[PDB]
Amino acid sequence: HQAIAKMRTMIEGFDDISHGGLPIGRSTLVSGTSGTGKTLFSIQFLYNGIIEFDEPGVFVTFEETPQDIIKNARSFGWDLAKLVDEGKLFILDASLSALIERINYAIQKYRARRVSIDSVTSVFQQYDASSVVRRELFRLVARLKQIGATTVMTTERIEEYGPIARYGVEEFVSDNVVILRNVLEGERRRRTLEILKLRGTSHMKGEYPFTITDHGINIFPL
Amino acid sequence: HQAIAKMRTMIEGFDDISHGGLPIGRSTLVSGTSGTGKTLFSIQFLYNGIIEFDEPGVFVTFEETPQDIIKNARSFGWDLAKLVDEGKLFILDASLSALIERINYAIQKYRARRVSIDSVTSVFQQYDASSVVRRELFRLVARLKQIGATTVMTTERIEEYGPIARYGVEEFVSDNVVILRNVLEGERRRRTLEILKLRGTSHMKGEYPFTITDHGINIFPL
Amino acid sequence: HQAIAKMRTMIEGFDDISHGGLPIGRSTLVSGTSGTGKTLFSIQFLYNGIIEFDEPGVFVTFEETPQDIIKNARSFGWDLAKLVDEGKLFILDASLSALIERINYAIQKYRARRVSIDSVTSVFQQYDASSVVRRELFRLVARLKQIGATTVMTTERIEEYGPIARYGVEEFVSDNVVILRNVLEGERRRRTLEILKLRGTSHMKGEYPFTITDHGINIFPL
Amino acid sequence: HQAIAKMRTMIEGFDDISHGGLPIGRSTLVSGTSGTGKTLFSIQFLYNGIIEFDEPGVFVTFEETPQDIIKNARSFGWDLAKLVDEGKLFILDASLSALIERINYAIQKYRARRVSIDSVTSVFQQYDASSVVRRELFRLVARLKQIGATTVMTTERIEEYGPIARYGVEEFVSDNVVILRNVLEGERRRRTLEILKLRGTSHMKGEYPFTITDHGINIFPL
Amino acid sequence: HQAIAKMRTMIEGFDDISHGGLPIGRSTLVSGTSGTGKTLFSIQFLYNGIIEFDEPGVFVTFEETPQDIIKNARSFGWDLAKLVDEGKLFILDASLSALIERINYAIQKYRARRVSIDSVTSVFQQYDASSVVRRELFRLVARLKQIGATTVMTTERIEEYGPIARYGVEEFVSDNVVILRNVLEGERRRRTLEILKLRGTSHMKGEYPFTITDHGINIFPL
Amino acid sequence: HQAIAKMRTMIEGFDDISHGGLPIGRSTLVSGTSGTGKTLFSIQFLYNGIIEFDEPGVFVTFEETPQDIIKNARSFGWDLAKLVDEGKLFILDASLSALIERINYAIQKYRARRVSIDSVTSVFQQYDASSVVRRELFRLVARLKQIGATTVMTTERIEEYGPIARYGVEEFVSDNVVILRNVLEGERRRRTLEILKLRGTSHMKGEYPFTITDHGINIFPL
Ligand SMILES: Nc1ncnc2c1ncn2[C@@H]1O[C@H](COP(=O)(O)OP(=O)(O)OP(=O)(O)O)[C@@H](O)[C@H]1O
Ligand SMILES: Nc1ncnc2c1ncn2[C@@H]1O[C@H](COP(=O)(O)OP(=O)(O)OP(=O)(O)O)[C@@H](O)[C@H]1O
Ligand SMILES: Nc1ncnc2c1ncn2[C@@H]1O[C@H](COP(=O)(O)OP(=O)(O)OP(=O)(O)O)[C@@H](O)[C@H]1O
Ligand SMILES: Nc1ncnc2c1ncn2[C@@H]1O[C@H](COP(=O)(O)OP(=O)(O)OP(=O)(O)O)[C@@H](O)[C@H]1O
Ligand SMILES: Nc1ncnc2c1ncn2[C@@H]1O[C@H](COP(=O)(O)OP(=O)(O)OP(=O)(O)O)[C@@H](O)[C@H]1O
Ligand SMILES: Nc1ncnc2c1ncn2[C@@H]1O[C@H](COP(=O)(O)OP(=O)(O)OP(=O)(O)O)[C@@H](O)[C@H]1O
Ligand SMILES: [Mg+2]
Ligand SMILES: [Mg+2]
Ligand SMILES: [Mg+2]
Ligand SMILES: [Mg+2]
Ligand SMILES: [Mg+2]
Ligand SMILES: [Mg+2]
Repeated sequence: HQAIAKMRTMIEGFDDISHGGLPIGRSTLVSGTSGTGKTLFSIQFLYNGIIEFDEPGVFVTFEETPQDIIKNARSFGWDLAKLVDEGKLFILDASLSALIERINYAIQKYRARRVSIDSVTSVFQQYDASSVVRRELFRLVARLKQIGATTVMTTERIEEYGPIARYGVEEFVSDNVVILRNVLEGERRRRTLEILKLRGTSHMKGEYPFTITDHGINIFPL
Repeated sequence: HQAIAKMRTMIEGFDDISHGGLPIGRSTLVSGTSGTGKTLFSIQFLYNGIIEFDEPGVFVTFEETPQDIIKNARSFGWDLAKLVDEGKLFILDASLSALIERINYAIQKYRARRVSIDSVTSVFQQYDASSVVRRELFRLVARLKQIGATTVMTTERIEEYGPIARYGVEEFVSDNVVILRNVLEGERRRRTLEILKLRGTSHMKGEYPFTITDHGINIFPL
Repeated sequence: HQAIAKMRTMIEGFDDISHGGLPIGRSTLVSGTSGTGKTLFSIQFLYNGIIEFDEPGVFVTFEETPQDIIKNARSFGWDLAKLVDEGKLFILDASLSALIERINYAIQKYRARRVSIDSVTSVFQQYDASSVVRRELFRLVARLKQIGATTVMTTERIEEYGPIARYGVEEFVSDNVVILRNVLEGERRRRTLEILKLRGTSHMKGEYPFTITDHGINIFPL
Repeated sequence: HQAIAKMRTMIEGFDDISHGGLPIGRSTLVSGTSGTGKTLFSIQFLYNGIIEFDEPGVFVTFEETPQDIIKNARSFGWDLAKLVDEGKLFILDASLSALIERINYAIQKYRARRVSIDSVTSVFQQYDASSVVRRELFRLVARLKQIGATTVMTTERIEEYGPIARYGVEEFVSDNVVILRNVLEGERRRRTLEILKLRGTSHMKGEYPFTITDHGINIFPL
Repeated sequence: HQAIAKMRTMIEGFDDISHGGLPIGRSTLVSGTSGTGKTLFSIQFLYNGIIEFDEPGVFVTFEETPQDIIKNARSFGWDLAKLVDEGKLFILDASLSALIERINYAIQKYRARRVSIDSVTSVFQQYDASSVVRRELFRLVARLKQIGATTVMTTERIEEYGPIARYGVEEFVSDNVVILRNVLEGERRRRTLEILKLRGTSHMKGEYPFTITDHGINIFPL
Repeated sequence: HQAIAKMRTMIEGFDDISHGGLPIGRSTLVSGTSGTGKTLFSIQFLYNGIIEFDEPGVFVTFEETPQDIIKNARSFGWDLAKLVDEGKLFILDASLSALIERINYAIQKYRARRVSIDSVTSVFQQYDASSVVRRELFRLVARLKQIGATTVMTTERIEEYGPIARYGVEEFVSDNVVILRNVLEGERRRRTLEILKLRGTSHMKGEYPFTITDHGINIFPL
């Protein structure tokens, strides 16, 4: 009566609203506007995995250099430089088949099953039509599932209440969709987290407030 | 005073609001946003048919592999692998004339009159103009009606309250239209099912709540 | 002080709100979203004419086969097969000059003055620009007026409260415009009928509810 | 302190809200959706002029034949056929320089200073860019002013509360702009008339109700 | 603590809300929909300057002939023909480098430092991209500032509450922006004047009502 | 637990809501509509730096000449001419690699670590696609970070509540985003300042009123 296994992301409150955490072997799409916490979410997923379960991670980035990410993480107190030196964490700088080959090579070398992709929207900006975007996204998700590494891919969206992704096709390809919203009402911004869908497993429905503190993302499972 | 015959879908509450179930020999278009339950609807239609009436089914999929669908079904407790091995269910992996020929060949081989199409939107993404989309959709619906197999085709739409399909032409070709809506109000999502039209037979008018539980879709015929 | 003659459509309540029925020799444009009753309106116009005034009719269809229309009509109790066999009704299957020639040939052969066109939108989908759409629509309307047969042409529109037709030019060519709206409010759908204009004769202003029952369209002239 | 002369249109109530009627020698743009009364306005202007001041008129039409206009006018009791036979009224059927030459020739032949243009939007549909539309409209208005005949040109607009014309450039070329609106509120339509501007003379500001009765347009100058 | 000099426009109430009038040597962009008073504003600026300070002016027009402008001005009681004959006012008929050369030649010949441009939108209609529009507008503004003549350039906008100009780039090039709005509420139109910005000097913030009377524009500095 | 250093902008109240001021070595994007205070913000940043910390600055401008900026600054009482003569301030007139080379040359020559860019939107207007805009913006930001000079780049946006930049990609490239809004409500304009994000450091959330007085921008840290 159950055939889905989940690995805990160890993010405070996210496992409660995801009913066990992120499913193992499936690629999640985390979408939100600028300043919501996509990069922080993808960094904290890998960092918590490495700290708790001793499971290494690979963080592929396109819009940032590794040093900037390390400084932003040390802002929270996470010494990612020590993890990179010890080999428990890998950071890949690519700034599509070659990217998948490099990710697979890193996964095999570091014996890591956890992947975070900071910006696939920047990669898809090169392509023109949304059909090609869907094809490339499906190819990447299929390769990630074949490898067997749980992946958190973050994409950018324009409007707080509108299409889940700018192209509008990301929501219909990824197995799991998580949405971060920075809603501006009454001249004040509020952060909300929503689990749009989880193919093959139950999850909470609605939006729940969360705060980006000095220790990382903290979701309130009200 | 009546010349329309209907086969029960055995979905809890859907037959009550459809006034006898899905008409026999006509192709339905089930449209909704991501995470509403189109794939689950198409899977449950075939599974309930096979279990109750011993009527085999063919499930043609484009955006997923058969193994993923089997795992997602086993999440509900449906052992689709046993049905596939016994021959009471067929799953087709195509990832347009060749597709119709393959569907007809499967129908003839398995002596099955029930077809589910998980994503024709992905197929239509290749075409550019909406006129070509209408032509291909009409060709597929005509072939399905000529074969005589009741079909449930699922398409993707962007906005909860907007065009029935992304191209806007699907609603005017399919004989029957069913709409699943995932409405986000008050930072909470609500699932609703609507029967937009049934060419040649009566149906309930409006939208009715439904829930995706661990046993499948359950519609409340209030 | 009057130079306009009208033939009664015999639709329950439509003659009351049209102040005498559809004008003779002019082509009406019946526009509405999917599931509103355009095809049923065009079928009932011809059927009521044949039954009451013994005036034969021609029903030209593009998106459907004659057999499907006959079955949908028999759902209401209308034995259109008997009328077709007796010659009192003709059904034309075209699935633009050749179409007009065929319609004129059918009109001359069957001595019928009543024409219904189920989908000119599908024909206009081939053309690209709205100017060509306007030119073709004007040509068809002029030919219909020259023939002298009262015509009911049905077109498709996307939004309940928006452009009268998808191209936006149909309203400015046809002499008479009738609008069927399927308004979704409070998670319930309501059917309304409106007479946008009647060139050269008075009509009621506003929208009136109507219901599609088992006997056909029934408008309430409140 | 005044250098503008006005000719009364004799339309009931329009002269009161226009403060003396339509200015002499300037071309008006009457814009409204379908079924508002543009064609009736242009016909009644010429008919009232001919009846009262014995000043002949020229009515150039593109979307209709003269016979249809004559029948629609006789619906109100206006025997335009007698006026055409007597030479007090001319009707031109053109279905851009040649059009202006023909209008000037008719004006010279019939010694008439009053012109109505039923559809310049249909003519402008041939052109692609709005700059060409503006150029052609300015050329026509300049030619009409050089001839010295008061002109009422009617154009089509899509939305009740939106751009004054479909192209959006008509309002900035014509000296005078009149807007007819058919507002649908509470499932009921209401007719309103507005004078957007009169270059060089004062006018009432706002919108006033008007009714199309069996005698013609009747505006209430509240 | 101050390095900006202003010349009074002598328009009733505009100097109060502009805190000293239009800055000397800078080009203003006056934007509004049709019928708001852009042409009247540009005419009254020059006329008041000539009458009060004996400072001649140049009025360059594109959408109108000089005679029409003279008649519209005489509607208010302004005998612009006498001023043109005396040489205290020049009217230029151009219906982009040649235009600037002609304006400079007129400025040098008539020893005038005041320029009004009635329609640069019509000139920019020839260009396709908004980048070229920005380049040409910047070139014209730079030439006007180099000449040293205070200029009032009027542009056309479509929506009452939307982009300041149709192209959306005029607001970011001109040093000073004034907006005239004709707001339609409650079936009544209200005229409002706003000073969007004044580069290098203070101004009132908000919108103030104004009326176009028989003596010209009159702003209420509430 | 902290690896981010900040240099105070000395703007009244901005350091309080930014929690220490602008981060050192990162490029900020200040976005707002016309008349909000982007140019004044970029000028005041450099001027306050030079006055307080004796840290020279470079102001690169595209839409204005240096003399106009000097006059607008002297409107506030800032004698930028004296600073330019003394060498404590440099103003660059460029009216993309050559621009970066010139900025680096100025930085090296004047031993200044502070840069303000008045209009990169005008530069990006030359490019067509938003992908090229993103690439050029990322290149410029990377070069600025490599140089090590704190930069304030100002971009233009159309709608008060809409995309952060006109292209919609600026918000996802710059490390820090500040938004100035000129909200028109009740026929009155209100100025608000918001810090959308600060990569790697905390900041206040919401919008706070600010006023452009005769001494410069003054933000109220309520
Ligand atoms: N130490 C911290 N304390 C609090 N908030 C922090 C801290 N460090 C970073 N942030 C938050 O990080 C946010 C922006 O950084 P983040 O990495 O989340 O960006 P993002 O949403 O992924 O951006 P993008 O869309 O450009 O990829 C800011 O809103 C800020 O509040
Ligand atoms: N065992 C389960 N219990 C409850 N809900 C489940 C279960 N398995 C799946 N779901 C539901 O399935 C939904 C998504 O899966 P589903 O197959 O319905 O997608 P879909 O709407 O067809 O997607 P797409 O638009 O990508 O084709 C989630 O919202 C989740 O709630
Ligand atoms: N026997 C019946 N009793 C009640 N309603 C019926 C019956 N037969 C058909 N209908 C109605 O017919 C509607 C759809 O069929 P119809 O022929 O009116 O479509 P349509 O609006 O012309 O479609 P399209 O836009 O695709 O041309 C349904 O909403 C259904 O309620
Ligand atoms: N005798 C009449 N009594 C009342 N109303 C009439 C009469 N004759 C015509 N009408 C009115 O004429 C209107 C449509 O005809 P009209 O000539 O005004 O069209 P229009 O607005 O110019 O159309 P288009 O946009 O297609 O050019 C209808 O709304 C109808 O009410
Ligand atoms: N003597 C007058 N008394 C009152 N109002 C007048 C008078 N003369 C002209 N007007 C006003 O002039 C307005 C239109 O003329 P105006 O020159 O202001 O047009 P505009 O806004 O510049 O037009 P466009 O956008 O076509 O350039 C009308 O709304 C009218 O009220
Ligand atoms: N001395 C001053 N006192 C008050 N406000 C001033 C003063 N000088 C300039 N301003 C303000 O400057 C604003 C416009 O100048 P500013 O340099 O801020 O433009 P901006 O927003 O950068 O423009 P753009 O979008 O064209 O680049 C006006 O709204 C005005 O109120
Ligand atoms: Mg980020
Ligand atoms: Mg699915
Ligand atoms: Mg139909
Ligand atoms: Mg008309
Ligand atoms: Mg004007
Ligand atoms: Mg500025």
